Amino acid sequence: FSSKTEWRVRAISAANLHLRTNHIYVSSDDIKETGYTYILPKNVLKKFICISDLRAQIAGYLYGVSPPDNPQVKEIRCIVMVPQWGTHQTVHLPGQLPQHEYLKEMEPLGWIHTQPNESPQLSPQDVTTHAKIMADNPSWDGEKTIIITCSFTPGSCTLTAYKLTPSGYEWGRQNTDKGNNPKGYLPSHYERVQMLLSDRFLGFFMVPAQSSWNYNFMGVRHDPNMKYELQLANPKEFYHEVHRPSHFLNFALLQEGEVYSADREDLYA
Amino acid sequence: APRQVLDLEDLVFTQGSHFMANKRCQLPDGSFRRQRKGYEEVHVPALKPKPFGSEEQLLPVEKLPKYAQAGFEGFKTLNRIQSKLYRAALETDENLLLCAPTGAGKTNVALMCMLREIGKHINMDGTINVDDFKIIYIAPMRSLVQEMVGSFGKRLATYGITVAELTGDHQLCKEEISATQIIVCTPEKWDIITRKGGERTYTQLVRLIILDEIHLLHDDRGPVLEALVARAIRNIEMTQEDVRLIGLSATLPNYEDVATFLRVDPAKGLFYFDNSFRPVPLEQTYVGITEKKAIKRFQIMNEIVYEKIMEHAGKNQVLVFVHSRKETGKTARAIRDMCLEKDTLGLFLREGSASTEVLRTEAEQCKNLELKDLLPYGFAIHHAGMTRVDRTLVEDLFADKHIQVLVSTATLAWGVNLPAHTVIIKGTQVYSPEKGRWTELGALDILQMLGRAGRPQYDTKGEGILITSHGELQYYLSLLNQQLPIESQMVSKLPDMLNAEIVLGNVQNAKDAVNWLGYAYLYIRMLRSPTLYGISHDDLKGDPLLDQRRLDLVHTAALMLDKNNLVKYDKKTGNFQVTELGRIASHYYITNDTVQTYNQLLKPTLSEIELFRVFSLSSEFKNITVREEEKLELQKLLERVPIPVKESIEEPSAKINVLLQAFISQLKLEGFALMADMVYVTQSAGRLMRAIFEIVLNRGWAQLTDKTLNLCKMIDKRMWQSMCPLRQFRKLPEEVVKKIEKKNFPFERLYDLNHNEIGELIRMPKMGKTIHKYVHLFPKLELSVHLQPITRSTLKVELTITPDFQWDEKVHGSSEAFWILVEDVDSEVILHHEYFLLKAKYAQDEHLITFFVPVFEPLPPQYFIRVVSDRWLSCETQLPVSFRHLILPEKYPPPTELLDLQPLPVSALRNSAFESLYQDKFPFFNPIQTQVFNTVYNSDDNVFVGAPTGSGKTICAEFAILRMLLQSSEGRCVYITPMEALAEQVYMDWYEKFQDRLNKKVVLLTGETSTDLKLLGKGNIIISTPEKWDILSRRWKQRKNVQNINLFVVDEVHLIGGENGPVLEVICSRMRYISSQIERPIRIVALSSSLSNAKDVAHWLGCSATSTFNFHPNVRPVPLELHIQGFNISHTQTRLLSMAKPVYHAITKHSPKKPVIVFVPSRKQTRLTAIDILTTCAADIQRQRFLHCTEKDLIPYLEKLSDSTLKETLLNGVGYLHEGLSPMERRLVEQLFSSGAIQVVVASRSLCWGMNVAAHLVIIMDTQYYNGKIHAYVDYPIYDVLQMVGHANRPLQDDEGRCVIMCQGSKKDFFKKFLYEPLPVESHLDHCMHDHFNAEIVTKTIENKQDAVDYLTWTFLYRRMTQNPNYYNLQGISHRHLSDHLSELVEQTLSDLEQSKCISIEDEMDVAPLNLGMIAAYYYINYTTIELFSMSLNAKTKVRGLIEIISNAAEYENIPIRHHEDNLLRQLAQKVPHKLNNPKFNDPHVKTNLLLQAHLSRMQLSAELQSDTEEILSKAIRLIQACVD
Repeated sequence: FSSKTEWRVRAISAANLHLRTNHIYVSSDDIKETGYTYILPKNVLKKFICISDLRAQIAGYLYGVSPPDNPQVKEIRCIVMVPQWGTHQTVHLPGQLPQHEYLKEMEPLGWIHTQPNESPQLSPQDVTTHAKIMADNPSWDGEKTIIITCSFTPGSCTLTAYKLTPSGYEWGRQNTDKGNNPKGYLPSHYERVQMLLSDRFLGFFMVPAQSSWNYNFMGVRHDPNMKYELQLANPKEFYHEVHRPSHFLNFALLQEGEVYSADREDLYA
Repeated sequence: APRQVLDLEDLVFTQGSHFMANKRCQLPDGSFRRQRKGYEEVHVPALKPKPFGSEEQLLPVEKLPKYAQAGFEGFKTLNRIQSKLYRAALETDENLLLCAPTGAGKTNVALMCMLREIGKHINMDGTINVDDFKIIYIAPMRSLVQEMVGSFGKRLATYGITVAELTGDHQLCKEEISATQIIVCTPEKWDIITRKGGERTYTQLVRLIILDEIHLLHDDRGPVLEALVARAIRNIEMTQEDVRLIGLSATLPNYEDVATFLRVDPAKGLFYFDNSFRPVPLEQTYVGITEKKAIKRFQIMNEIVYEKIMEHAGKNQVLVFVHSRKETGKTARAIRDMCLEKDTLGLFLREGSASTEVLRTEAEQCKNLELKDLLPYGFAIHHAGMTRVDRTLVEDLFADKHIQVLVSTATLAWGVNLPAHTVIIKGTQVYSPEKGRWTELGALDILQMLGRAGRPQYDTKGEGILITSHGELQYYLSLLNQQLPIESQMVSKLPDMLNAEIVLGNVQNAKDAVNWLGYAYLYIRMLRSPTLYGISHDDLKGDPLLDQRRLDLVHTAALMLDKNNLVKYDKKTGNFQVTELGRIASHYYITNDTVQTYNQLLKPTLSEIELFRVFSLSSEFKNITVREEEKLELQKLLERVPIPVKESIEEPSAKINVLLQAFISQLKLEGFALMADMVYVTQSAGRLMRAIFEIVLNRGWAQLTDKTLNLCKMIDKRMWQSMCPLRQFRKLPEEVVKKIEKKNFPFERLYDLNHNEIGELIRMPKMGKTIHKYVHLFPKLELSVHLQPITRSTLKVELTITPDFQWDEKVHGSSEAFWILVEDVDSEVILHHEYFLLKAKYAQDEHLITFFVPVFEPLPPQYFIRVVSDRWLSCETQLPVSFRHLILPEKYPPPTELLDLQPLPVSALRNSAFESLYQDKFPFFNPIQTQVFNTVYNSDDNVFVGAPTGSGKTICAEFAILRMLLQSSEGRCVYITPMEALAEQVYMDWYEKFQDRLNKKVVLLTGETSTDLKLLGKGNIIISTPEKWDILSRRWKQRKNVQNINLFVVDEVHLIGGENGPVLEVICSRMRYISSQIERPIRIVALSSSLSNAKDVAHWLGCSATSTFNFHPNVRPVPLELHIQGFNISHTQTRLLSMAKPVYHAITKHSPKKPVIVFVPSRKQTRLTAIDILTTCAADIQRQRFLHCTEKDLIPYLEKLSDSTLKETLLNGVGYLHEGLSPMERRLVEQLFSSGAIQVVVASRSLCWGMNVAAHLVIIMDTQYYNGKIHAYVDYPIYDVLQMVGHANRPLQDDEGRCVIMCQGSKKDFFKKFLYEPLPVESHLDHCMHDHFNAEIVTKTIENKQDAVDYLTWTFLYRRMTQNPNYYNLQGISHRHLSDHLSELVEQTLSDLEQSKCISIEDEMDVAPLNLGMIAAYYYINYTTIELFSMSLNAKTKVRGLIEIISNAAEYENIPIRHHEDNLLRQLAQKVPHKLNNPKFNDPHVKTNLLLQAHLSRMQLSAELQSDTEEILSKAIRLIQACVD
């Protein structure tokens, strides 16, 4: 980013993200039928789209349970936002997975992220990210956890859901190179999975304890090994004042400017 | 006749206060016109003082009354005019008007008018006791207000009376200015503050208002003064309580018109003095310039300045008023460089080289301003901008005459007072950002600055020189000699004025509107000069009173307000209705075009980017435009702003936006035009942004109310949030702040660090302590929440706010304001919000707020409870409330349908003797009764009947009683009600119903065990309250009279829900246990209001579902119309006061001719509200409308009265009922009401239960009440409210019954939900538990832990626990869940009971009562009480100790604390035999100690606390005996 002009164009843009919110598409494609099927409550989806930005990827972590007596469907009941920052093609979020009390009741279902340009494939950066989570986390089950990619289409939003195949998981555990075309990448690595939106139940948010989630505007304050706690509260928007301290901390001024126009007229209170 | 719409545009006066209504002017005597090239110059000489009249002398400060003389020190004699009117000043309440020239010293006249009132309240042994009166001084200018409070303070300080400026934001300083008298303010301030109601707590304590410089009537600001005074007068006509009004004006014609306006009797009240009375005679010079081209003009005026100034260059003094900031010093240095260009001519401003102190001007050398250049020479400059102290240092220099040339601004004339030998006004034109252009300065500005001409002391006569444009030259003559009419600009503002009056409720309809306008200055002007105001004389003759013009006028205002949605007013009725938009508009003094712009523009989804634009579109800014020259700088500013404007290009929107940002971002601007503009924008911005916040918050749209309150704060504080909060403490160094901003270390992480750890971050350790202070000065709340589900739809939230910050009144001041708002799952919708205000006293005291919130069908992961300071920026705390574990209650089955039955005649029961006690009362039983009948009467089984209060369940009980009557001669029946009042109320009926007609003996239980025992068993029907029937019947095993009862009746069982409910629950349960052991069935009949969970109650009390009748509140014999009225004023006094008028209106609307009961929060409030009902009764022009008999008939009743005011209120048909009234007085009032003599009775809330007289309309006023113990208000218990509502029932006659409940904003939704639906009821036994286990263990009903659990299973708690487990903090609905829960329960109850030595627990299994518990159980005393006794009473204790030990008893904490009982009990405690060790006077134990000693000393107290004393004494002996034991 240009860090001056580049900030503002996208900033007055993102104030319209809520317009997208009511036009969304969902990939319908061939159902494995032996697979799990994930239901995403619409409210969290709306809010998640609304906090995002149209260039930097933001990501969120999925937490849910399967409804009683129906083990093959996973309701996503919660999204957790952790300290993070994006690129246009990927997202850097820390090594620690969410730990918190409200979360103990549910299982992790993977993660969801915004995708500035729509691609009909799981980006190598993603399969690599996911495998590398999975390597370090037994908590995440290969077969149960997914990557939901939410892409910004014109005036719209459109989303797909992927699972790593074991081929993919091994490649990704192995993979170093984060470029858009790493060696040995294959369409054999991922698999699409069945997902539905729902108005039947409401999902909720988990959000960083002492800060907010969006570190894009401080990259030096973000570290892979950084630790965080959580709370029950909603995410602030991308360009929200808090995510942007450096800019509100731009004041170089001498007080005596106030000497000029010392006619104080007030008369009201 | 029907009204017609007119155009208010061509009907106003543009360029107001420059108006010049007369087109002809006059010479003075020796005046001449001499025209030069390019400029006409007019000269008038000084006036000739009127020769002293025969035997007319000045008054010294001696010969005027003794008291007032104080504070006049330094002044030996009164001014001629002061001396003229002092008599009427101090000897009459007649209103005043004086017209006297500038310099006559008008203030000291008005001062006397104040010293009279200050004297009206005086005592011998104390002076000027200050809570009787307050005075309001309205002055036109701010500087003038400041300086006036400054000197008034000094002067009046001898009296010790506290006078202050009213700059207060409404809420933080009200309770501050509560203690303030003689408050000074600008008319505007008074108008907003009255529109909000900050005044309505002050008024009626106001006997005097001063209008100073009332000629401001002619200014655009005029309508405000017109609005003030009109309101004051129109109000006095309603209240009949009068006020003095003292007007002060410059000398101008239309004096008699202003007189009419102020209701000044021209005879004794009018005072006029012409321009000859100016203390320093004024020679007037006026030079108008004919030059059209401005380029040549800006030379000509320079040169006129030079010649005029060189004229006085000898021994004399000149003062130049320029209207520019910078040009104060641009005008100087022109004179200087000219004097240098003069070949050193004009110089030597002294008597010599060294003479006249040139070393004075040289030795003062180094100064803050540009003075260093000018000071070595003869002249200098003055203004507010460049310096603070050096202004005072220049004023000192001018007074002592070391500078004979001073160029300055109007704020110098309006500020601290110094004159000049001759003053010169350069140009008269100023820049008006409000008007968007340049315009000639106001009347008061010149009048003030030219009234500075000449000294009172060092001068002979003053001169003044006004350099203006020739075209305005006529105008400025019509002023400074009295030619100018004072006219009203009121028409321009008429739509805005009307709104605010509807908003205050002072105008309901068109008629009240014309009545109001009939009090305006514009009215008398339209009367006496119709020709000017747009009325031809012929149609004036056609309508002499202007009824049809005042009807046409205001009709257009009504239409404008309707079209912008400020008011809903239909032409047919002529009535107005206020909308919240209207209120917001009035409260912020924002125009009605701006507000509709906001209505259409504002949507939930608005970004900051857009919020600013909407702000920029405010109609208040309509004339602001963007100039070519400044579009160069605006672009730079546009790229240096944080919030993108880029939606807009260069147009007014952009200019205003970038300006607001510039101000917040704190940016200095090169152009002067832009500076003034920016100032305008930002000053109006506070009110504007705030009205936005209020609107958008009332809508409930969370995100935008955040963005808008934050904007408000950013405007107030002049910074963005991205800057360190420490900046709001201005006490802090800038470099330190910038330093902590340098390193990014999130602010809330400063609390973890100590004084040293702080300084280590910025490597400035010397600061380490001071920083720390501020970090802990910054307001911080921590908050906890206790949440329990009520119904599947609603949860209850108890928020506990604990102050985490150190209070300093030099920072936080008297009060700190916080919004608490609970937001939904996405932080999208605001489900609920309250305004919470923590006062000074109560920092560190945790406050408890209780409120309900709804839940919805996709049950969400959590809500959020947000709390944010109003004024404080970056100060917020959020609290996730997680539902992850929430278990919602089982949805409630539909109420049993009301069957359609042939209404049962009394002829049903074949018993004639029974028929007799009904037939002559009502012909038919109601559908409820007739549906219950066969089950309750012809059949023997337990029934439950819920129906909402007013359904007639009492005779449903009487059915069962009659059945038992047939069953056996001696048949025994016990009847229970939770309210003792209700019990006596039942007894009075049933004693005649049964004992009188049916010969069957009827009794009513009492305190004493013995007498009570004897009572039952002689009686067939035993009426009692749960506590009386607990103590007796705990021992039931031994008392055969308990066991042998045939029937058992529980009335109002839903009351289980409330406190003193557990005892009810426990006695019904016990009753069942007895029927278990007695082997005979004991029929139980329970009666409740509509109950959602009635099933549980029935299952508990053993009713088959077939005999269970639970009815919906919509089933009532007489239908009810319920209305709820929300009031947004949180401060309870103001709220309670502002619902006064609505009460009257609620009567006139809902029940004009029918009986009306009004319930009130306070014992005393009943009087006051009866009064107010009568005083606003006069308003209607309708007097004594509520009295239905002649005064001759009421005399026999009034002979029995003590209370004198009650006589009055009764005389007009009202009357009241409360604690203090003698039972005869009460009986009388009740009689008068029911008989139909008086149509309205105001009653204390306490009397809702025990009142035997019903009504048609019931109005509940303000559902909160005051509790001294936590020092806060607390809501009416819901069942109470339902009872008050049920008090509107009149089945005999009315086809309907009506209720209006006026309550706070917060409490609105709660009533909307729970008054209509059937009610849920939960058990409280889990909390109040020990006492009963103890007592029961004593009877050996619980022999061991097992028996304890078993006992638990007989309760209603047992029933409910699995129904709504989250309420009882039971975490699962399972079997072992409930089992483990009850287990843990008896476990800890028995443990706590064993710790207290009331029982002994053997083997861990068995239990036995011990000494303590035995005592407790015997005397029916709380167990903690006698434990306290156990650790308190020692070997050496005596009556001194026994008093306090017996006082701390638990049964004495039921004793409450009333409004300001902290001083009362202190005054009593002073004079009692035994003093106390640092007693807190809000504590009921202390109060009972003091009341007890008072009783021992036979001191007669007020009946208020005497009642209390009696109640203490009632239960005293038992406690005493327990101590003996």
